[PDB]
Amino acid sequence: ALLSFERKYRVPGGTLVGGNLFDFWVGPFYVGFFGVATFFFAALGIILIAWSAVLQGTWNPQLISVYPPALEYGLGGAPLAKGGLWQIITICATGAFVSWALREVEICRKLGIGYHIPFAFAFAILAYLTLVLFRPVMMGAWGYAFPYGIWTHLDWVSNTGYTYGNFHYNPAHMIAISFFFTNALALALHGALVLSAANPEKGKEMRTPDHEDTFFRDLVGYSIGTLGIHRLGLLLSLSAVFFSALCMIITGTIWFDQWVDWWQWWVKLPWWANIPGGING
Amino acid sequence: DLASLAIYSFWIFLAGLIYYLQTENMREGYPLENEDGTPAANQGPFPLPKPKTFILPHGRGTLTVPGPESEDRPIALARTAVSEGFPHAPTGDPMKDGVGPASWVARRDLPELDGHGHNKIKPMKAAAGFHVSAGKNPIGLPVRGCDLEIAGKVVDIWVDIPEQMARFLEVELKDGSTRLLPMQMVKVQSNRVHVNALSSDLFAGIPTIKSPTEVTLLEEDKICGYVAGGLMYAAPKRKS
Amino acid sequence: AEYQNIFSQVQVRGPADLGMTEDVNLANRSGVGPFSTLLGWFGNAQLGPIYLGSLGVLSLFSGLMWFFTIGIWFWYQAGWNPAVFLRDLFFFSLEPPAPEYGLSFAAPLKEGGLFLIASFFMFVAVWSWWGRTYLRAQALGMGKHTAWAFLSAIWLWMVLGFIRPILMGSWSEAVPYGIFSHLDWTNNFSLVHGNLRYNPFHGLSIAFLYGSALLFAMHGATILAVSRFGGERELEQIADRGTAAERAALFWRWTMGFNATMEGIHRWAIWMAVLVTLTGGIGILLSGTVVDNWYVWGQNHG
Ligand code: BCL
Ligand code: BCL
Ligand code: BCL
Ligand code: BCL
Ligand SMILES: CC[C@H]1c2cc3[nH]c4c(c3C)C(=O)[C@H](C(=O)OC)c4c3nc(cc4[nH]c(cc(n2)[C@@H]1C)c(C(C)=O)c4C)[C@@H](C)[C@@H]3CCC(=O)OC/C=C(/C)CCC[C@@H](C)CCC[C@H](C)CCCC(C)C
Ligand SMILES: CC[C@H]1c2cc3[nH]c4c(c3C)C(=O)[C@H](C(=O)OC)c4c3nc(cc4[nH]c(cc(n2)[C@@H]1C)c(C(C)=O)c4C)[C@@H](C)[C@@H]3CCC(=O)OC/C=C(\C)CCC[C@H](C)CCC[C@H](C)CCCC(C)C
Ligand SMILES: COC(C)(C)C(=O)C/C=C(\C)CC/C=C(\C)CC/C=C(\C)CCCC/C(C)=C/CC[C@H](C)CC/C=C(\C)CCC=C(C)C
Ligand SMILES: CCCCCCCCCCCC[N+](C)(C)[O-]
Ligand SMILES: CCCCCCCCCCCC[N+](C)(C)[O-]
Ligand SMILES: CCCCCCCCCCCC[N+](C)(C)[O-]
Ligand SMILES: CCCCCCCCCCCC[N+](C)(C)[O-]
Ligand SMILES: [Fe+3]
Repeated sequence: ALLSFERKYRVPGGTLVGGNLFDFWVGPFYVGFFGVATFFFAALGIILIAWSAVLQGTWNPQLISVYPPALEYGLGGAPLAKGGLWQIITICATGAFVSWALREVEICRKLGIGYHIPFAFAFAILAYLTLVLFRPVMMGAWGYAFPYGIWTHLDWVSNTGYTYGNFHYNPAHMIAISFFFTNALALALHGALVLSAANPEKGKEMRTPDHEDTFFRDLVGYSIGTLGIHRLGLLLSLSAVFFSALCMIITGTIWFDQWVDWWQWWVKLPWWANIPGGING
Repeated sequence: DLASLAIYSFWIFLAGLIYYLQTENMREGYPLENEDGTPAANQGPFPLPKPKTFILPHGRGTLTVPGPESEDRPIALARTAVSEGFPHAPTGDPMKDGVGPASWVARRDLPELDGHGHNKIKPMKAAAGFHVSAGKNPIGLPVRGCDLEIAGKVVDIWVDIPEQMARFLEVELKDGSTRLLPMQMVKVQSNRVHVNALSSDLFAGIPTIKSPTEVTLLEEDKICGYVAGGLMYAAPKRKS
Repeated sequence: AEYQNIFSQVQVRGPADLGMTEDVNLANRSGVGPFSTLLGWFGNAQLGPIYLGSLGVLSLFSGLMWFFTIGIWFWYQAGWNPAVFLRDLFFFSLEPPAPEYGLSFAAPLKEGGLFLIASFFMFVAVWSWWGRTYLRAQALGMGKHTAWAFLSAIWLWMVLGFIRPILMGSWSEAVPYGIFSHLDWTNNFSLVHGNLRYNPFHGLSIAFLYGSALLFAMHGATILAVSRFGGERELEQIADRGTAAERAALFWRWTMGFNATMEGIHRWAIWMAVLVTLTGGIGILLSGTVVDNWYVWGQNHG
């Protein structure tokens, strides 16, 4: 079925691979070569997870867990039942994510729009790759990656963090959290603003962008503007994931001690390290 | 206990919220249609919301959605297959016809207004006090198309008054007439304005405006559609 | 190279805009601040004007009193030495009264009395600011969405420093005013309650926080992608749908099978964000009042 205004946009072209071969839709869904690649990688990955579930002796969804090879295998292959499945599923996951992005590129070309969506999504992919590929390779074993399970991946979060004490002390993690909280702040305000203009007090006419700018200047003395808030939302979000990836890439590699102790470089700066008083003297 | 009651309640609230949200997002484009324009059999499990009405500013009327919908323009395309789901090929010139990535919507043929009731966008020459405050001033630069040929020169900047931003470059062609180019589709360089979406012979085809000091929503859509359309349709003439 | 619209290529400036009048008492609006070329490459160059009425002055005054009260205490703990102040800035902390003082205000200044003073100022600062967000919208004839959304953030803040301490019977349960100490309090609160990873509201809260970034990345990128058709002029695209709104919708329909409208995406946005502190405040409120250990609670109820 089509949205009432959709037919004019469903023309041939924009594909990156295959010419017109996969240039078609299935209901609402655009296919393309990458829609086919995505299905392949996703189906295979799901099969391997099912298979992993039989060898684990449970079909319970919140018990299933696919673990990476143990540290002793380093960065080499591992028997299926002992981490090789995890290795293959990871190749499949990566294949699917990348394929999804490329399928986004083909939709962009057909529609004549900018490539910002796929670009932004690539930041999420990079975060994923940082945890299952870059950090593990740099550290020397696949075992440092997180396991594929609903609750077990959370155990890995706590166990990894606590290996360095209170993870709140990683300076890159602080910045990342700041972008996350700031992002939610900006999203709520943005949503609220536009809606407050489109849905004014009962019986009044729709407000205008000028009322939006005015509301914000009245309140805090500044309005970033309609274009600017969209650029900001984009930046905040991407920055949060960039700093997240960074906070983890440097943990276990350039820094492997307790994160609280890293802050001593500041306390023991020559010009104040020995002055009595305060908390650190 | 109390925590279990709270979480269970929360999941019920969430399901109602998603239901409300999805229905609010069906206010345009529905009901779904078959490729021939008739109502599709299967509309999905969510019903169309009760209509709501927006009172438009400056005596422009009302808008009630969902409402009866139509393209309100001819669509020059034809089927390429006997079954649903394949592409529809342009029957003439897609740029001219306004289809595909060259598509435009039949918006009102009135200019967008600011909060005071004046035209939101105006040529800089008619906007008292407005000047280029930073960056390279494009006014006076030659405009180059993707074929690397010069198609004209910049004679003005159309600015959004309320938002204080440059929205279009007004370019003059060989014949002395002008055309608007969206600021988002040009690259301002030190000795020229570069336009990747169109080759030099396609500039004349850019839709023209009625009044020389104002642009309607309908014209912005035609102009912006046509320019974006060149990324696909002027491709043969693009160099590298 | 193709232009992305992340930064403007050319800036344009005109007379300062004093804004819409509607029912705003103009005597209370300052004059226009300077224009910022720096800011103008990303958004608007204009600074000011600002509206500063009674509620605004009150809020700004309490706000500073709150900040200054914590600040002198930091000076005090630093032994008035500037070098020690800068050195140990993140380590200082204005802590709540000890558990023995319960919910009373008897606590000696140096042992939590000053904490309550700072909190009182913070309470007025924030609530007056909330009243301000409601009133500034009213004066312009706008809906109250901003005030309602702000109220969701206030809910978490209220639970953490007011409601939960009250229900537990002591001000010692409140968050301390310090950089490193409020982090330590955060880690400690989880340990003491059997690990928040077992609190279902905490996990929901996380899903909305992550969802908020996913959603704004999606939304932000969509709008820049269709800005070549005037996409960021959302109010007019709502009133009279253009090709920007149509290709924005179709991108997503073709990608994931469904789509939003230009107005509808803002409803998804406001709820995604607000649900973060809504669920969060519920999860914290229930901690130690009704549920002592989340791990324990989860082995039974679930
Ligand atoms: C949610 C669970 C915990 C908690 C867990 C964490 C964790 C974990 C982290 C923070 C981080 C921060 N938290 Mg905390 N935080 C809590 C509740 C609060 C409250 C509150 C009134 O309830 C406040 C004011 C803060 C304040 C802060 C900032 C110091 C810092 C960045 C916040 C931010 O970017 O917002 C975005 C908003 C804006 C951009 C607007 C204002 C921005 C500035 C920074 C406002 C700060 C207020 C003021 C007190 C700054 C002190 C200045 C000193 C002179 C340095 N937290 C609760 C108790 N918070 C991060 C950090 O860096 O700690 C050092 C961090 O990693
Ligand atoms: C990001 C930092 C840590 C991490 C820390 C946490 C913490 C801490 C928490 C989660 C939580 C969640 N995480 Mg995790 N998580 C990580 C990496 C991942 C990856 C991944 C491939 O990288 C995935 C798919 C998930 C998936 C999930 C969801 C099961 C759950 C809700 C997230 C959400 O709403 O997000 C935002 C996105 C949306 C709102 C869009 C909807 C996305 C849906 C819900 C994802 C479901 C997919 C899932 C069921 C598995 C796919 C199965 C295959 C199709 C077969 N996490 C890394 C290792 N994650 C929360 C939880 O409740 O777990 C029980 C939780 O508290
Ligand atoms: C006890 C645990 C420690 C701790 C240890 C860690 C550890 C360990 C990690 C973090 C990481 C993070 N922590 Mg920490 N953290 C703690 C306390 C906090 C607090 C808090 C208020 O106290 C906060 C706010 C945070 C905040 C954060 C974020 C900055 C960051 C997670 C987001 C992210 O990386 O996304 C990135 C997004 C993704 C990886 C998702 C990628 C999705 C992919 C590309 C697509 C999925 C497709 C899906 C399968 C399809 C489904 C299809 C259909 C829907 C089914 N932490 C405590 C102190 N923190 C994580 C991080 O930084 O990772 C880089 C990390 O690994
Ligand atoms: C070791 C610690 C525990 C833990 C302990 C806690 C505790 C304790 C809490 C959270 C909370 C949260 N945690 Mg946790 N958390 C852990 C692991 C994680 C992980 C992770 C990767 O595993 C993640 C992603 C998170 C993520 C999150 C958030 C979803 C949530 C806070 C939302 C928020 O926006 O607050 C930021 C927003 C606010 C605090 C509201 C502030 C509003 C006020 C009104 C602002 C005042 C401003 C003031 C006037 C200053 C002005 C300055 C300006 C310059 C003017 N946690 C581990 C397991 N987490 C909170 C919660 O909701 O849990 C249910 C909370 O209390
Ligand atoms: C829905 C969830 C999110 C959310 C939403 C949200 N927050 C909001 C709102 C909304 C919808 C508002 O409307 C409101 C706002 O008005 O935004 C602009 C607010 C807001 N959220 C704020 C911050 C904030 N929000 C946070 C969180 C979140 N808010 C969530 C993620 C956090 C976190 C993450 O910790 C913070 C820190 C404020 C910007 C604003 C409310 C401001 C307020 O209440 O003001 C108090 C008044 C004061 C004057 C305090 C002054 C204190 C000093 C630090 C001023 C500077 C001192 C100076 C440097 C000294 C000068 C020396 C002298 C000689 C002058
Ligand atoms: C960079 C900023 C943020 C962001 C942005 C972002 N995400 C995006 C996009 C953008 C712009 C998209 O365009 C794309 C999208 O289509 O959304 C609808 C996407 C998307 N983000 C998604 C999820 C997601 N994004 C997340 C995060 C974030 N996304 C950031 C916070 C998270 C987090 C926070 O956890 C999740 C869960 C998807 C909804 C969607 C991409 C969907 C997709 O890639 O489909 C291809 C894959 C499949 C159909 C399934 C493959 C199955 C595998 C082969 C096997 C399973 C393996 C897996 C590792 C299991 C893990 C189990 C877990 C319990 C750990
Ligand atoms: C440069 O030096 C000078 C002196 C000039 C300065 O001014 C420097 C000042 C600084 C160094 C100040 C530093 C301030 C901090 C670093 C601030 C950090 C604060 C936190 C991280 C706060 C986090 C959380 C706080 C919360 C959750 C507070 C909640 C408060 C309440 C909900 C209010 C409750 C009300 C109370 C209990 C009183 C009720 C009484 C009634 C009568 C109603
Ligand atoms: C903390 C978020 C909002 C605070 C920003 C308000 C800035 C105050 C501006 C003071 C200048 C005003 N004055 C006195 C000249 O009118
Ligand atoms: C199944 C019944 C669930 C009851 C709650 C349903 C959630 C309603 C969503 C809020 C409605 C929004 N609105 C229009 C007031 O903004
Ligand atoms: C967490 C968000 C979950 C999204 C769920 C929304 C349901 C999608 C249903 C849309 C079906 C509409 N359609 C194709 C009939 O138009
Ligand atoms: C408004 C958007 C709705 C998105 C809803 C996403 C919910 C994801 C499910 C998280 C499951 C959490 N848990 C463990 C706390 O129950
Ligand atoms: Fe928007």
